[PDB]
Amino acid sequence: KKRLQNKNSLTNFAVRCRLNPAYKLLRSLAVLRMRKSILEKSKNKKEKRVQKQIQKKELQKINHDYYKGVAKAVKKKKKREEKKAK
Amino acid sequence: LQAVRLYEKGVILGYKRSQRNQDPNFTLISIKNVNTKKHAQFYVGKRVAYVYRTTKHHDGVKIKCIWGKVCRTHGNSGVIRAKFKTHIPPKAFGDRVRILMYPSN
Amino acid sequence: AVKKVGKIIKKRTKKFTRFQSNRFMRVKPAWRKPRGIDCRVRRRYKGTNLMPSIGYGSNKKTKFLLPNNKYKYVVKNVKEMEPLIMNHTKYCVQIAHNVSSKKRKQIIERAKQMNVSVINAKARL
Amino acid sequence: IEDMVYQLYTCGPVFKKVNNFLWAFKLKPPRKGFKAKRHAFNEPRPGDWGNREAHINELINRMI
Amino acid sequence: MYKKEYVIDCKGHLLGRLASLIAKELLNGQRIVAVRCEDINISGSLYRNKLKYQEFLRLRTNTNPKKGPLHLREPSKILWRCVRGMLPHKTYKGQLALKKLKVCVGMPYPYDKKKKYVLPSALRAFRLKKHRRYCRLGTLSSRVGWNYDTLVKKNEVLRKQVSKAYYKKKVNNLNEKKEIKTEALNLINPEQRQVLENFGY
Amino acid sequence: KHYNVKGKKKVLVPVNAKKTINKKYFGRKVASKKKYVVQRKLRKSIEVGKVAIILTGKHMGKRCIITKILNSGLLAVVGPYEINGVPLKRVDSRYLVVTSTNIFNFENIAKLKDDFLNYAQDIDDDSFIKTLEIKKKQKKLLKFMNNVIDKIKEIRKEDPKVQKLEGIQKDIGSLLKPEILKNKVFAHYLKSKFTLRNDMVLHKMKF
RNA sequence: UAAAUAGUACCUGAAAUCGUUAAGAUGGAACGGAUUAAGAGAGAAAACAAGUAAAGAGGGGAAAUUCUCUUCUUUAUUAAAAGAAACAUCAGUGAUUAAUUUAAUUUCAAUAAAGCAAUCCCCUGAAAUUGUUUUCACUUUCUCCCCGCACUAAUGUGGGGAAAACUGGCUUUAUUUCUUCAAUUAUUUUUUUUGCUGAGGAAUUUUAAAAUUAUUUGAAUUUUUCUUCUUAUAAUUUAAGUUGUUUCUAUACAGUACUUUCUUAACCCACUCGUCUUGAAAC
RNA sequence: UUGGAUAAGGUGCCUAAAUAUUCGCUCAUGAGAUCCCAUAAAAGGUGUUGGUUCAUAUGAACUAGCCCUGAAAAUGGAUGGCGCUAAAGCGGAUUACCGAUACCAAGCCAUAAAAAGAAAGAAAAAAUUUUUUUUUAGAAUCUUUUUAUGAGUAGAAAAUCGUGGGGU
RNA sequence: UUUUUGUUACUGCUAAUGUAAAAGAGAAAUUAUAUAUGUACCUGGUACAUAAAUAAUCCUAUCAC
Ligand SMILES: [Mg+2]
Ligand SMILES: [Mg+2]
Ligand SMILES: [Mg+2]
Ligand SMILES: [Mg+2]
Ligand SMILES: [Mg+2]
Ligand SMILES: [Mg+2]
Ligand SMILES: [Mg+2]
Ligand SMILES: [Mg+2]
Ligand SMILES: [Mg+2]
Ligand SMILES: [Mg+2]
Ligand SMILES: [Mg+2]
Ligand SMILES: [Mg+2]
Ligand SMILES: [Mg+2]
Ligand SMILES: [Mg+2]
Ligand SMILES: [Mg+2]
Ligand SMILES: [Mg+2]
Ligand SMILES: [Mg+2]
Ligand SMILES: [Mg+2]
Ligand SMILES: [Mg+2]
Ligand SMILES: [Mg+2]
Ligand SMILES: [Mg+2]
Ligand SMILES: [Mg+2]
Ligand SMILES: [Mg+2]
Repeated sequence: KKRLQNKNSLTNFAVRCRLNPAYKLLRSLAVLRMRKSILEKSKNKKEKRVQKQIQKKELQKINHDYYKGVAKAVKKKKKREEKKAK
Repeated sequence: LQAVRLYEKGVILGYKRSQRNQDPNFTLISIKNVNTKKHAQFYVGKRVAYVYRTTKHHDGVKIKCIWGKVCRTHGNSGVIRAKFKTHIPPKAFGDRVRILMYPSN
Repeated sequence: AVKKVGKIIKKRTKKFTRFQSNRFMRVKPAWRKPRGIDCRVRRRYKGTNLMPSIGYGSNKKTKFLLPNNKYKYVVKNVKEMEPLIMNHTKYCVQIAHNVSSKKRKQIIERAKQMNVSVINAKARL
Repeated sequence: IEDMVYQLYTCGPVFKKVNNFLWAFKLKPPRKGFKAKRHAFNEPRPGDWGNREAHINELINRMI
Repeated sequence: MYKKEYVIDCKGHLLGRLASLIAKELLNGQRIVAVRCEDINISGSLYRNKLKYQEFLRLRTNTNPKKGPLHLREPSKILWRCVRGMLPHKTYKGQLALKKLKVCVGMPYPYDKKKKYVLPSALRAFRLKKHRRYCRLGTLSSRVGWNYDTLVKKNEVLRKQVSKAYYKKKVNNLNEKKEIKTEALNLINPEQRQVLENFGY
Repeated sequence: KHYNVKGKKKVLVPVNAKKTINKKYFGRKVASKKKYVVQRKLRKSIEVGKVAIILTGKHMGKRCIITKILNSGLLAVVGPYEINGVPLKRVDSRYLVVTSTNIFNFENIAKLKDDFLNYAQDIDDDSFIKTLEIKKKQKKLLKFMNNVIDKIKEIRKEDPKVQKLEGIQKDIGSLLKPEILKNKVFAHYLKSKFTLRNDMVLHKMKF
């Protein structure tokens, strides 16, 4: 066959759907879930905080303990070496 | 008093070049009040006119023009590269050009 | 320098002159390939004469057309221009140099009847 | 085409054939240049030639 | 660089930085007039610059010194030759540019009544730390045989007196005009007065 | 008509196909094989009563009032001839710079918007193209150098389309002049022309 | 004499070299390659107009007598095509400025109220192989007192000693357009202004399919003016490599416009060829 | 050939692009300015900047960065030149930019390879269902279409251009 | 040495043009840089006032007849 212009397979919708027969569904789902969010502004960004209070306070103690232990071990090595110097 | 201006002034510098090579397809232009790269991008689609004089008459008149376009900037100081329909003669490198405002946005 | 009128494109218009032909008058301008060590034209130094190459070739679809956009056929007498009655929109005629005025008049007035154009229908008049 | 994406992003059973099926990619130079090809990525200087683990994505988005 | 002619007084500038900023203006196409060339500064001790000039003076064409390097010791010609060494003066365009510069010692008539500008990126006050050493071009040129340092100062004194009288008259005129202005604001339609008030005129 | 791809909603209008080309190995055909085309979609500052400046033609620098979107991209203006000296005229929006000032914000004029719109329905895109017979009549005059100009000006005066357009021009001018002249500074604004002074830089100006 | 610029140094009559006239250039060589400009000479074979009507001169073919075909005029009627420029549309390839769904990673910050400790606090430091446990240091204030009584760089200051919790730190709410909601990564969706390019022309793969729009035949789910699944017909292109509208050339026949060849400038660049030689611009 | 974006190196002028930003050091009456590369040592300094030890915030010793002494040749001369000290110098860091006949996208020439073909029929436009234009192809080392590639002395091969004479 | 119109038979000729840069090509204190300038008094010193992102400013331009 005679060669023709090569079409951009990512920005040309017809060829994109020709090559990927499942792209239309995924794009539609993403667009729906994108509009739902903006229609619930002044009503979102509130629940996020009330559940952050639910779980981040549980994760906070574990994280704090981990980093506290790391810093303490780093200090212990320092004192042990300084005393060894004398 | 008369004969309104309606354009911004400019001087035609040399060609697009390196040290020792020439490349006369593009020409470098300086604009009067423009001295940053961000401000030069403002003019990135306008039409350029180079008007000069001759000694004989050619079609009843003694003036002719060469038309061009503003294509891009030239880096950090508000200079531009311009593309004309024909290459500008090098006996013009300090002359005047008119940076028009026709294709308005 | 590229020259283009309609669909015809010429990739260069200047001739390839022979090296050293501007300095010695026993050297003619017709192109000859430089051979021999230490030339500076054979070795492609910048700033000297260029060499021809197959890259300047013309499009196959427009390789022999005149600005008339027709091919040229050269005729010597009336009987030779009769094959042009079937292909008159793609060819144009030119009369040879050594035919007499009387013969030329007849060739011209037949070309006019056949609706074919004559490139040099002004000579010897 | 998504099948080849699947077989490339995970070394699926059909990887030799899928990979051998494709012409080698031909890429532009990167948009903001290199640092120094002479030197290595892990040298304390600007350099390139090492193994850069996940920083390859940044480079190949610029020279796509 | 969009003007018929620029006038620069060089009192207080460093020689190299000034000479570099003039050459590009000349190449782009711009007339420049430079005055008071005897007040240019350099960035070494005066002795260190006298030694450099002595090195410049002893190189000459052995077989015939009429040719060869020509040693010009007026302050204006020194700047002229320093600018010449930053232009491609051996082509045609670069010779055209070199002819669009004029230099003077002092400040003769046509330019004593014109507006003078300065180049801040070449001023000694902004470019040289205060514990470094520096010299004046007039003193150096006198040390190598110029012989006109005193007359220039003698003329500058008179020029300054005349300028002072002119400035007094100018200040009087400006005050007299300010009063006439402040009176006439009361005699205009009120809305023109608000529109001038809003935009600070 | 319109097609909706990725939520864009481009508008379709009919188009004709004119140019013909050679076939490969028998007789010719027409080149274009489309039937519709996308409309122009002008920029979001062209209103029905704003003042604007002409940049190119004989009336360059003058100010005018934009009147109608002429169904073919380019648009009709009038800088009322009784006030300014500019007739009904067709211009391309690319050769105009349009300010932020609207005629119908002055409450002294806002009560004329409907009647202004009623006259503008008759302004037609065809009535600006001159007929072939007028062209031939004007070009016959080239076969003194002062009678010809008057003859050319006179022949244009009996084109019926010109007369139809003169009627609308006069109607709009007579309708709109009395309320414009009540605002003195604004009438003087419309009577002057724009120009560039030094110390205004064109990439910091808003207008 | 047909011819003497065929006159006996006699057919034609090249180059090197020199004369005449005209036009140009010209600060210690000249000529060149690339690219344009200004002058000058020449040019119509694509660089507009078929045909129509009238009259004048001709040349042929058929059925000395009627049809029919063509060339050249001269008048006055009339299309149509082509090349450029501007604007718009689409596709391919770039630049440029504003955003964005979900999640991960020790993040913060502000407004109402009530409290906690006082060299004390979230931290950090000095002491008596990891997790505890103790000891003493860590806050400055435009407040007070003593001494030097103006001593300072300071519209304050040097030494000594106290008070308070305004400031700083920590708890419990109930709050986020007073204010904050960052940064990097993973995974997704858009957006302002603009540069360059348009190969081809499908008597049966420019089909099929895909997308779109408007009626439908049924099911889901994400519950919806871009929600999915070609489970029925019509059209369209985003599929199946550029199309359109105005103007000019111009109501021309070679003009100062367009094509072309010479001449002379500018800007960048350019050592003398052939030969032997590892190596040549070579003293 | 037309666009785009780079490498090696550069961004005070010559010379296209930063008199860019952000930290330290240096003053030279012979400063210094980066592969090949176009020279410098032992030994010294109470110049200035950091650091390590021993001695009631003062002494001593030591160490290593820039600078200085050691440091003399023949025509007048060379960080490439001018010049440069709130660097245009030396050691770092952060960004932007400029720059190949190399890299990417598209057109065209040629070379190599490939997919095919030896059982043929109507398309527009201009004219008020009548005429007018243009085309209506089929050569085998041939005709359509697709992809990759292109340096060259000594040397080898193919196709092509021209001259005196002979047969058709 | 006011101005109007132009430089679109035969010998070299005897009417005759250029431009490295017009589009508001606008702008006269001096002085210092770990400070300046102006005024009154006394032989530079007292006293007062003013500038201090000072071209990031000021001045000019359309209202025909
Ligand atoms: Mg060179
Ligand atoms: Mg040729
Ligand atoms: Mg060799
Ligand atoms: Mg780099
Ligand atoms: Mg190597
Ligand atoms: Mg040169
Ligand atoms: Mg028309
Ligand atoms: Mg004979
Ligand atoms: Mg001489
Ligand atoms: Mg209390
Ligand atoms: Mg031998
Ligand atoms: Mg050899
Ligand atoms: Mg030898
Ligand atoms: Mg040799
Ligand atoms: Mg030698
Ligand atoms: Mg290129
Ligand atoms: Mg460097
Ligand atoms: Mg530069
Ligand atoms: Mg000591
Ligand atoms: Mg440098
Ligand atoms: Mg760079
Ligand atoms: Mg080869
Ligand atoms: Mg022979």
